[PDB]
Amino acid sequence: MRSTKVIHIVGCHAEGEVGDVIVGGVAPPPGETVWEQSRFIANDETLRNFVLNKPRGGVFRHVNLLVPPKDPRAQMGFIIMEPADTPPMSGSNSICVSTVLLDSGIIAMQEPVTHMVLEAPGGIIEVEAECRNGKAERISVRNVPSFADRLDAPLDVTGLGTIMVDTAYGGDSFVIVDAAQIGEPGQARELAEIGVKITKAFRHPERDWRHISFCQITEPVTREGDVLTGVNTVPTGTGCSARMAVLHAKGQMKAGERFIGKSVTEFHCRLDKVLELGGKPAISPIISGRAWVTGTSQLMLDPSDPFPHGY
Amino acid sequence: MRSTKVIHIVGCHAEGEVGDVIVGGVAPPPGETVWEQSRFIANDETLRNFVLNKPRGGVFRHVNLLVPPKDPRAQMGFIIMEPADTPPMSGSNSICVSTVLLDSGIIAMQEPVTHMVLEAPGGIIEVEAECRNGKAERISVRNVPSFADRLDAPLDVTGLGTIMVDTAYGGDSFVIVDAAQIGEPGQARELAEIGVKITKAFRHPERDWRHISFCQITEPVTREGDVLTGVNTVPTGTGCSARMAVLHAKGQMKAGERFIGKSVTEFHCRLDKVLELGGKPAISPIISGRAWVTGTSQLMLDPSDPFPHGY
Repeated sequence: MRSTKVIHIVGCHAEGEVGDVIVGGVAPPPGETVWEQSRFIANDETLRNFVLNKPRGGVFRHVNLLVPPKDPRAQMGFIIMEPADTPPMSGSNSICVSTVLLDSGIIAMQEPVTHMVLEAPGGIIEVEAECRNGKAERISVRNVPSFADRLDAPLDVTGLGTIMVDTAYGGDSFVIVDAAQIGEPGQARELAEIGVKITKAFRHPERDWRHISFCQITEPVTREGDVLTGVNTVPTGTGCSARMAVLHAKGQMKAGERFIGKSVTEFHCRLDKVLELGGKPAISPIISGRAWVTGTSQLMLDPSDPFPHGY
Repeated sequence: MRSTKVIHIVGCHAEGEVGDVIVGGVAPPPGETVWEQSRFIANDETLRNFVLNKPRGGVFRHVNLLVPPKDPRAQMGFIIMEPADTPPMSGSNSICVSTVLLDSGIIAMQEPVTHMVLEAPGGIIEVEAECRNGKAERISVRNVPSFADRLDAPLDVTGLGTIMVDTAYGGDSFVIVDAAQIGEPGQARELAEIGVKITKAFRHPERDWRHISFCQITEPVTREGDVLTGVNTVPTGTGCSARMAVLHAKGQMKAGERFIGKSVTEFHCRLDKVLELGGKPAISPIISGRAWVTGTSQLMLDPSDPFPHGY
């Protein structure tokens, strides 16, 4: 057998969502900052198609790439590569990357707790690992500053009638819409989404992010004390960080309140504090979850293989 | 099974000398420069013992670690880890690292030739790969500036009698001595070295290096035109650049002349140019050799294993 390249990946999933990590074989992308590097990865597409697409990885698969830190205070940097795009920050993946680091030995595992400082495309992230018996049990990450752009704003949907929605950002751009004003959601999702880029034009005060990536159809959230449980659906991960930003923009969640995202295993998260971002209110999310490694692999490519990018 | 860490290595030998390369699992050592990083690797010892020592790697094994470049003009940096020490530059290994990069796909392979700029502990190195049919056939590296410290200097050897020797540096510190003034060698080797560290006390005008690493016993060299063929024993690659430096400090070799080192697969060399360094003359070695990849591996370490550093 012959290959034109070899990447070594350590498989890892967090509460179900796959978040494979590339530990070697791939040179750090060009760019002076991590942000730009992720961009390159998104434009080039060569790397994401090789690992994401088949016959190497079925649909709905994630794979994160470790890159040399570009920020003084950061032990390691990485880029999230979702089957759809390369977001500036992902919850489910910032969890896998945190886990692989510890379970693979790249970072020194301190018990019963170990503190890391990773650097995603969107910005630096604090991480608190709960390691026990040589294994990161639970990972708690301080996501980047999240916020809600528009709130209760009309939306001319060519679908049917007019409904009000809210746009937020908790690692990625979302457009939250109560399934009430909706009455297959996949179809109506693609619709409500595109419409938002048109009528509402999103903007991030610290990154060249200029669009609404997805739409999540939510349902009324219940309260059990300080723990709000919501059965929202586009997956989860950065989904909640965004919703909490809105939930906090409507007085439905105060600082110090823990939000529990639906069980895609229930993704935990808490509103650590409130911060002012780009002349606007923002929350400091605390996503937390459990990730297990699934193995290791070395992907290759035969030069005569008709699917160099994969079908 | 359980492990406390995982390093992914791609096996590679150059003309026989093993030069395995670590592509992932290992975080870049602490230090503002590559030089200092290699040092750390040498002091810490934790990494070199894990990979070099058994039961993971028999004696006489080399393993190079790829590290994020610290020099603007360098696609990749690495540290050489020899079973004895961590030299500032190694020929046989600068060849394997060059090869792995291309054959593993870390670097874009251009045919029929591809130019890289690697960064070893001692300094930047130009590399010219002869790639054909998706495989680096031959690797030509422009070693760091080599030179000869002392020439024909007395040496009080407690062994027997007094002999004259010469000290040089071509990636590492050596003390060349004609087997004529010797009349086994391995035993009287480390013996003549200590003497050099005493009577001749080495110094490199750019690196912390200040001692004689090894000793090579040589005999007269033959000539067949412009190609000098000679026998040497001490580590033949980095030994050449040291030799030529002396052969050049004695008139026994001129710029543009090729030097073929004994086949310990004869390691080729050429004295590209003559430059100045630290106030004294020096040569610009051009090592050449062929390398292949032996495969890939992921080393591990059970916590209950009584040999964490290997015996």
